[PDB]
Formats: sequence, C-alpha cells, structure tokens
Amino acid sequence: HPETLVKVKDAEDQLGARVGYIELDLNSGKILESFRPEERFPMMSTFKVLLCGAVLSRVDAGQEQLGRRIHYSQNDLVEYSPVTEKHLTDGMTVRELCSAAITMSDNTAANLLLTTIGGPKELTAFLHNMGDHVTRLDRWEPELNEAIPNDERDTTTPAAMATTLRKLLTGELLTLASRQQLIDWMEADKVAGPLLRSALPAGWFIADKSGAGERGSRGIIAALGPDGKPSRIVVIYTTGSQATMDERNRQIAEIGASLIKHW
Ligand SMILES: *[B]([O])([O])[C][N]C(=O)/C(=N\OC([C])([C])C([O])=O)C1=[C]SC([N])=N1
Ligand SMILES: [K+]
Ligand SMILES: [K+]
Ligand SMILES: [K+]
Ligand SMILES: [K+]
Repeated sequence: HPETLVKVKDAEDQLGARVGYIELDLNSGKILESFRPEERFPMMSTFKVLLCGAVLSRVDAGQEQLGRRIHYSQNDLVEYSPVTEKHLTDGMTVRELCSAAITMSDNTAANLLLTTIGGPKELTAFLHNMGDHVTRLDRWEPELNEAIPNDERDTTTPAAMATTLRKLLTGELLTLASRQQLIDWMEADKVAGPLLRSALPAGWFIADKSGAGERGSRGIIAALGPDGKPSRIVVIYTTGSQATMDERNRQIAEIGASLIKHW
C-alpha cells in the first residue's frame, strides 16, 4: 500500500541513509510494493538462510547429512558465537549448526557451514544456478559484514533476495521436507524480536532472519501472514546510517507496523 511507502521513505529520511524494501505475494510472486528494489545492500547475516538452503540442497542430493558431526576448536571461533562457543569439546551436527546460524545468528556456525559447501564462491554458484544472478557472497565471517560503500561483495538487492527466498521456501528447489526444515529454523528466533516480530499480530506466522553489520547496516528477510500460515515475503535493508541500533530497529519495526495495518 502506498501508505507503507510513506513510512519506508520516512525511514530513509530519518536514518540519513538508503533503505530498500520489497513486499511480495508468496504464492504468485507479484511485487506488491517496493523501494530501491534493484539497488545493492550488504546481506549481513541474512545470507545464513541462503547458506542453509545450499546445505539442504546438498543433503537432498545425497552429498551431506544433517546428522553429520563437525568438530572444531578455539581458534575457529570468530566474534559473536553464542552457541558454538559452548560446544568445543564435542562438536555440533550440521542441523545444530544451521539452527545456531539461523536462530541465533551464530557467526562461527556460519563459517563451519560455509566450509562444507566449498566457501563463499560456491554459495554464489549455487545462487546463480537457481536463477539469482544478483546475490553474491565473497567473504567469510567477520569480513562479510563490512558494508563498504559501493562494494558489491557480499550484497543482494531487495528484489533478488525476496525472489530467492520465495524459491527456497516454496519451489521444487528443495524437497518438501527440507524446505520445511528451512522455514522451521526461520520460525525460531532469539535475536529479531525488536524488528517485524514486535509488530506481528497474535496468531500470525513469521519465519525471519535479521542482519546487522558495519556502517549502520541492518536488515531482515521474512515470510509472514495471518492464521499461522505465511502468505507474503518482506525484505528490508539499510546501510550507511549513523543511527543507533535501537533507532534502526525502530524504523524497521515501524515499516512492519505499517505493512500490517495495510495488509
Ligand atoms: B549477522 O549480521 O546477524 C551477524 N552480526 C554481527 O556479527 C554483528 N552484530 O551482531 C551482534 C553482536 C549480535 C549485534 O549486537 O548486532 C556486527 C557485525 S559488524 C557489526 N558492527 N556488528
Ligand atoms: K505497487
Ligand atoms: K574440539
Ligand atoms: K564443555
Ligand atoms: K528466525
């Protein structure tokens, strides 16, 4: 609704930085509303959903097992590893690592998972091969969050990300049981509460993944809808703001309040 765009563009004004926004119909793929939808933004941790998509694609292909155990150690740990730092002695399974990566945004979990598929370059190849000729991962944690102005490394566009998320969650790309496991990880959350979830009515479904990086970068990808069933995808990104985390969070939550009101 154009009234939601009143709020999106106000966010860009208030944050002093670009905002990108997409609302898509999940079933049809229709673009319901957008703003800077084909401009690049840093993915930040929103890539972790894509990553676990690529992992699940390998599982489906008999190239990976969700129960396979990976052993790691102190030196592997990178900044912000709230789950993996607890499991050095006895390791974690691939499903446990995707759970940690998506539900907690654990950064070491993401690196461990990235290693399984061949690194960033292979995530990019996976994306290209599913018809996303835009999104690219180039680096590992921590550097992929650096959000350098004009850098295309580690970026997506709102439109590409929304399209790709629709494919992963609902297309023949993954088997049913696996696309369900991807959305189930996304339904769990300990870190995106201040974002769309804070605006979500009782009884509604959401499956999401947030991101935060350098230079004010912040974002979220989500599938949401009423009565326990998702029916739209929303993607919001911003980069370049000098605002506080709370200020960026609130702008995203206010975009969410608006898109709910005008649903
Ligand atoms: B992902 O974008 O969710 C991973 N995020 C990070 O590594 C960053 N922040 O994460 C915490 C520590 C949870 C936070 O307080 O937002 C991060 C990377 S670079 C930067 N300035 N913040
Ligand atoms: K429109
Ligand atoms: K170990
Ligand atoms: K221990
Ligand atoms: K989530």
